[PDB]
Amino acid sequence: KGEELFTGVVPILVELDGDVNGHKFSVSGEGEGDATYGKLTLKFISTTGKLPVPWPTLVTTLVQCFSRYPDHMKQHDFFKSAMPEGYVQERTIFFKDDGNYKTRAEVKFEGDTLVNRIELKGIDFKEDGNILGHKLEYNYNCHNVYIMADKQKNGIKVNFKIRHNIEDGSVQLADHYQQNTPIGDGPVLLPDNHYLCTQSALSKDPNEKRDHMVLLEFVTAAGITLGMDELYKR
Ligand SMILES: [Ca+2]
Repeated sequence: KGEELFTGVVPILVELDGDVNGHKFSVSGEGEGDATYGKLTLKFISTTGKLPVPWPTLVTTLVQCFSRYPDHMKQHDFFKSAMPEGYVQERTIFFKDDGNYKTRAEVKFEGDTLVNRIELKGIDFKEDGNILGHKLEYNYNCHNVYIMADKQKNGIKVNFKIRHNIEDGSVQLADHYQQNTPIGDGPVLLPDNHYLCTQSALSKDPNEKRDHMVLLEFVTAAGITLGMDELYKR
């Protein structure tokens, strides 16, 4: 029944409170999502100062309920099934040869708006590493987000790696260890193993004079085989 909430365009609000090596910051975001296309469009602004980490490192932290699940995979969409009461999404993110983020978020409907509220804490970053040295290019790659059921927690375990392009031509890897658990007592869908295929585009708004990020994302689920009846259907 949660998926019925996503048949059209849904407004989104994102609120992040962060602390990285003691640098405190907050981010606010707004836009909309259209799960029929797996599409998200959002604008984020840094409320206080220049963001103390590079914008691309926050993309994953800043609503996988907007992924497009093809028809034959609808029974494996945990994210929508938990709505409207929502889910808790927690991550540890390990930046290779650098620090880590730990995040806890609640994703739920607040009226007709899908809201992602996050607390982020980062530690052990190197003052002249790629993160605190702001050596990441302002762009974003395509990824595979691997999802498995976690029966003990009535939720999911999610693991993937992000590749951040570095201005010297190298790559900064960020390994993501994620878990999601429903907030409500209602039944959820616990999926077979599968993955999301992602693509994100980062851009800027010349009229926005605050430090900011404009994001366009498309995400489709995959990794569950079509049955022969579906493959050969007329
Ligand atoms: Ca910069």
